[PDB]
Amino acid sequence: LRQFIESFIQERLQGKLDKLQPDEDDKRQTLLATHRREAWLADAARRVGQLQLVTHTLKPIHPDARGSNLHSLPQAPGQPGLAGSHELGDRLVSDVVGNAAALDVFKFLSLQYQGKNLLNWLTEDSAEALQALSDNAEQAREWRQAFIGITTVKGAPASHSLAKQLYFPLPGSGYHLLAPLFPTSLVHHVHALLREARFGDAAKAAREARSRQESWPHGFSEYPNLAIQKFGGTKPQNISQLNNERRGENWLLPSLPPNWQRQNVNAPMRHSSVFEHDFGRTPEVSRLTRTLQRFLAKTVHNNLAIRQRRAQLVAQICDEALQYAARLRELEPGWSATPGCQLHDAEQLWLDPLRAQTDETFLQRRLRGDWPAEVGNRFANWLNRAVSSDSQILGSPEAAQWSQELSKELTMFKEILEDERD
Amino acid sequence: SVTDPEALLLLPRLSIQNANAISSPLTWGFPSPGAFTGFVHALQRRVGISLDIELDGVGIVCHRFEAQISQPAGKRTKVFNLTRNPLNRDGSTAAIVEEGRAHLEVSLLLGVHGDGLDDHPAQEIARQVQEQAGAMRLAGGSILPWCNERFPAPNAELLMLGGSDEQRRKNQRRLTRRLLPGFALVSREALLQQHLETLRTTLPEATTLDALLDLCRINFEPWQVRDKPGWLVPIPAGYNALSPLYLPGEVRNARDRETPLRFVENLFGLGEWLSPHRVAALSDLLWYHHAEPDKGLYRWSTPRFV
Amino acid sequence: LSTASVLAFERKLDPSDALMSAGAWAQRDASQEWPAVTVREKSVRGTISNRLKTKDRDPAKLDASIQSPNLQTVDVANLPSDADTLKVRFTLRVLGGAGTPSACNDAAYRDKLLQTVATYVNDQGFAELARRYAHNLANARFLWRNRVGAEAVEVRINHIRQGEVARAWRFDALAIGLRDFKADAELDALAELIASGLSGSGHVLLEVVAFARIGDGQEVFPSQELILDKGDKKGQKSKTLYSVRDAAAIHSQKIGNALRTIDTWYPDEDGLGPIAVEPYGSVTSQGKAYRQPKQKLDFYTLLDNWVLRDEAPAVEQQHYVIANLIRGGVFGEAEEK
Amino acid sequence: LSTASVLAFERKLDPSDALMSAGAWAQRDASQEWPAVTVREKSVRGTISNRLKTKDRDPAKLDASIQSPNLQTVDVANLPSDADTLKVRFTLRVLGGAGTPSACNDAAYRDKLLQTVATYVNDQGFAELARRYAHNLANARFLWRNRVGAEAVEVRINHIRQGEVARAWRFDALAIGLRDFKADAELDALAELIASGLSGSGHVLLEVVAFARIGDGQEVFPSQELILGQKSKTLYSVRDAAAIHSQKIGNALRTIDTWYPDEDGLGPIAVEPYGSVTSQGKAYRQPKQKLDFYTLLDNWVLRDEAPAVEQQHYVIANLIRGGVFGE
Amino acid sequence: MKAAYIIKEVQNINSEREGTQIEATSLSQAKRIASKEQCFHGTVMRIETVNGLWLAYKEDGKRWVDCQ
Amino acid sequence: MKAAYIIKEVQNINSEREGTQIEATSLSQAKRIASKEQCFHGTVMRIETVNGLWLAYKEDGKRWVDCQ
Repeated sequence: LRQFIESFIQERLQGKLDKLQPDEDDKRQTLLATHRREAWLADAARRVGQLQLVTHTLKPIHPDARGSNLHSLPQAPGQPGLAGSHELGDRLVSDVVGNAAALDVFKFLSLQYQGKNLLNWLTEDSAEALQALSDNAEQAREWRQAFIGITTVKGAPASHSLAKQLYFPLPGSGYHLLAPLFPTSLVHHVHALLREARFGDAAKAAREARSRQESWPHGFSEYPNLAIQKFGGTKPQNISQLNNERRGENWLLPSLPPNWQRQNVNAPMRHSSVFEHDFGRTPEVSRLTRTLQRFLAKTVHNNLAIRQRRAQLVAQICDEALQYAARLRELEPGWSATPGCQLHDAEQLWLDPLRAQTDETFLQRRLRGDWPAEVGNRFANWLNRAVSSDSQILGSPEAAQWSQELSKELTMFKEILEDERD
Repeated sequence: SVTDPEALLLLPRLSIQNANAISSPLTWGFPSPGAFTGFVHALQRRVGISLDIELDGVGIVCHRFEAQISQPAGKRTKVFNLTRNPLNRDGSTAAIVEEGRAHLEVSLLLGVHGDGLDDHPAQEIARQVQEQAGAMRLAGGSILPWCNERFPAPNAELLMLGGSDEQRRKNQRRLTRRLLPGFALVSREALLQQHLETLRTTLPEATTLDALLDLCRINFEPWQVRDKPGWLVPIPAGYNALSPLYLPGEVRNARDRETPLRFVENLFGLGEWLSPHRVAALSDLLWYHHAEPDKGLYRWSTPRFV
Repeated sequence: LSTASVLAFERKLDPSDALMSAGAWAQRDASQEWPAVTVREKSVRGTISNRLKTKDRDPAKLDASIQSPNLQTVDVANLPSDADTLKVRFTLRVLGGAGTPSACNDAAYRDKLLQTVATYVNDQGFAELARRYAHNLANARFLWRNRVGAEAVEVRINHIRQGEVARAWRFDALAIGLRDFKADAELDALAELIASGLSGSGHVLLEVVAFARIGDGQEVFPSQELILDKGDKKGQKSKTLYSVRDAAAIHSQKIGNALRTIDTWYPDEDGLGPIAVEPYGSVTSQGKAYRQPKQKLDFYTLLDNWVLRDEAPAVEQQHYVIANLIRGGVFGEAEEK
Repeated sequence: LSTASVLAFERKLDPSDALMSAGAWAQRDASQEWPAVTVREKSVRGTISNRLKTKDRDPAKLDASIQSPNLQTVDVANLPSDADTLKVRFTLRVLGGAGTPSACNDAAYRDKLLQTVATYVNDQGFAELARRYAHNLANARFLWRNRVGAEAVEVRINHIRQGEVARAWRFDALAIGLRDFKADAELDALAELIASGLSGSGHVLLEVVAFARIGDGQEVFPSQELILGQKSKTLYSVRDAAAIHSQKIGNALRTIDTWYPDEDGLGPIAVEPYGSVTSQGKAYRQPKQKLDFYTLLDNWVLRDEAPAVEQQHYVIANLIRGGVFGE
Repeated sequence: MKAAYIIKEVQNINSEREGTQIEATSLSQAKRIASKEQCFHGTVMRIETVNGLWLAYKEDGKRWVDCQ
Repeated sequence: MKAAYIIKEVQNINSEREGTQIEATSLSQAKRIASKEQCFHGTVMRIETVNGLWLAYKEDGKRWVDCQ
């Protein structure tokens, strides 16, 4: 290449040099065309050995940590469902660690080693070793002292007292002390959550086409509940290359329970209940029942993957009904059930604790709790009256399949409602 | 099904304040399972030798969760609430090294193996485990012992090798009454592998494909949303070596000069929160950690969960 | 025979978050059903009246600045209009096993560390530290601004074995001050309980309730939350209060800071009072740090004079070093860099 | 010797929110069970009333803008159709320890500031300031627009021992002027109770109740919120009662400043640094002259140049309201 | 070209106050002339567009925190 | 694909009237062919699904107010 050090002279004295006053005659007026032009790295040979090219580093754990930053890429596990940094190798971006003088010398050192252009020939112009300059070795003895020290950084594998060390028990034996590092390259690769997914152009095009109900074969993705982990302080350059497009921050994926953002104190039954009888209160009114199981239900032609989710999506409702029962089981230390209820009855086995008191209704309710079709069939019909526009299932052998899983949730629901009253 | 427990032990309702909520460089939320598998091993080296028993498995049941987060004005993401640290000796403010915190209400199904079951009563073991576990910290967070208006929740114990087949659905459906307001976190390693050869359209790795199960991603109208296999989350699933193993003195900043060291990375996987009524046997719900120290794999999972 | 590169201690005297309730005084023996104090928002308009610079002295440039007020939304927590009493309860656990590190490199340093901790303990108890930790519970210093200008403060401390109340205490928190640590009779039993909890192995659980009679509808002061990313829309509040499930609350680290203010042993402060125990002993309100490395008063210097070269300090400095072990802390000296 | 870069004073005279209720006059001695005033909505069609900016002088746009107007929803608070009296009730807490900062950054500046404030208190007490605060409790200036055009305003102040009433006071707020400070044998007692509260002798909690005959169904004016048929006006309400912000009640208490470097033909203003009123849009204590708060504080504390005896009351009154001072 | 900005001087970051319109070429020119034209000490400068979008802010002797 | 909509022309927003079924590809196509097929002046157009869920409406020379 030839234009690589030649594109530096037109950007300096054209825009920034607007007036040169005689009050200053020290560095930019006399020395810039003398020593600062080509042989300028003589006095700048103290930031060039300062850097290090890493993949896993230590300073995001704590900025005052002075152990080892390592480059060594991992091996593959060999076990199925495990995701790490081992699946990179040509898509990885190698982090640089040093001072605040790592913008120019890094781009200068990067291009010559990574990015060579040898693909075409295996025989022709591959056996060449005499296409060098071929100069003498005695003429340049004294002042060429920088050939060997340009690469060799120090070793000395160390950790730090603020570096997050941990013990891991071996099988039938002692321990290994594990010191995890922060993966810069993997967090950088996952910071391509931005352009292809969140607010790049092809994603927001399909977000526009979602509102207009259009159709092209790019569906988009939506990432809820991400968190921001900001590294550095006000200075995300004393840590890493956190300055180009990852502005000293880290996007975190959620790992939350369903108990996440649960409502504080549940509403007790039989005070103003007109809609909420066996549904519970759930936020998936427009989510689980409206759009989920109601598309490609009228033109079902295969029965391999269709009725499995129709079998388990109602098992989810049968589970979350018991979840609602368990939430209203605790957390409610009082009952005043005399007003407000005119269609909600026979629930003393379902939403009532023992209370150390005979809450009987002229029956043997307090020590015996059988025939629980006052709940089981009573929401097994609630599930059927969640939809009434389905018409052509009648007179078909597939309507028997709908009564299979409701013969199943009328199998597994009885004895888990008798065993609480004893 | 390595080392089947002869006895399950239910630490009933542990209330935890200020647990670590970051849990990995990529995830956040409920803390790592390795915290729980280290907590059961810290129980094991305080009461496990004095009672000649073996605490080895652990079942994670989260009843209540709350994080110190806040949503900023005009963003759909979250940021973490912080603490004001002390100053320096210069008199200036120190750096803000941010940390996530969470409150936490958990239940722990432990699993007991040894010969100390047959010497002590089942009520001796449970007190010595429970009142020990109120002296310790779970995920960097304080385990808060009971005081309230109600009654303290007691530490039970089953003997799940004992009893007939009627007792094998009388006992394992009695504890599930005490685990039901919350959800259990299990390891789903077969889903993330069978979703990897499911992608025949592209030829990806597991990294971009675990990122394609966390999504409520929206498919174009041939709109609709791609199907839900359950409540799936990303979990840290162990560690993997990025260094050879070092002799136990040749780093002078280790935690101790008697144990070997490796520099490791994380290792991400898939898990599912599920109600414990889907669980056939509650011993299948337990978390173990196996290591391959000839490789660099130090990981944890729930085995025997089909 | 040298300082270990890793040395860390774990937090003994571990409190919880302090929830806030509200009811009436003299119904406070039956205060288990009082509703929580909730955090709500309000609006506030004010003029920018701060110190001007030197350069602009002009009536026109000042009067045009107060043509435009600024507005902001803040959080506020008040008692209800019929409640005059604030109830603040938290649970303390006193762990014990104090001088044992949770991390140490050198076996020699741990061996001549726990021996020096034992010859502190065997020569004199934790009773001097225990009276000063219990005194900060008996006066309600954990009520920070909720204490000032209160008419009556009443503290109730219950030792709890499993679910029972072994011994209960009862104090007038205003009757004992905040400056001078005095000796009492009902308070030394609590001091002996805290000392026997620190010395043994196994936790001692306390519940501490404070009742502050403040007035109907007055403002209470929960802890304020630190958010480093402020929302760039104009939507966001300017002041967020901490709340544990729709109940206004004080952080656990602020309660614990209030319990640690026992440090009266640095040769200064003829009228300041106790400060908190910290290495390089520093106060965030005062801004400065009172224990400096230029003088023989720092934990990093007192500790290794007392352990490595067995140059014991004064006894009042040994109390500081042991109190600084009870709070915890991560320490270095960094044998490799 | 120099001013500390961190100073912070707390406010003394803590007021609460003031909750508004309604009933009938001559049912005032049984006004504990009065119904609260509720904030409700109504629709508003408006008209083009503002100045036009001289490019909208044309009839072709003014007719089109008056043809299709804008419709708004406002929050309004009225009395009920049979209730004529507005009851307003808040509690006041008078703390004391007035000169001590809560955050400071010097030990010599703090010691000399406490020396200076102790010199002030030991020369004359808090009696002159407390007279002017008791006067703003006696007249019902904390009723802001709820006081103008009122047929009668009566203020009752109870002093609270434990939950019991030690002393009760009773004032006609319209006879006691809004633009003077006179003396009365029953207002001297309230002034010296507030003086014994600010100097630190006793614990002082007050219960202030004001009644105002506004008229049947007339509009009362709660404090107003900032907006986060789009709604044009939002009123402050604590649970469902209409209420007044605590800082607007607190503002109407420290309107005691009658010492200006400008003309005294405008009444008292509120104690502020650079003594300012937004409703008149100008600051009456300019730092061109030497009578704002910061210059007087720096001259009285640092270089021991005391101001006049009347300006010392102003400087101490700025220390009572608190604030973030210091360079 | 000369672009229009709104310079605001508020108490803290999340405060609303009517600002003054400037004429500046770059955002760095706006930060320079918002370094001056500040009357008070413990205040926050904020630079906005004409329609209310935030660009940068500075809080009492710190860096200009840019608003992405 | 061609989706089915219900175009309604009502007096005001909260009026019920039996509408006419169209065949349209997108919702913007339905808004274009509901801009026409309107007979009267002071009326409100409304676009619905086949089961009665509202999608958008337009009230006598204004924007289409979308129904989230």
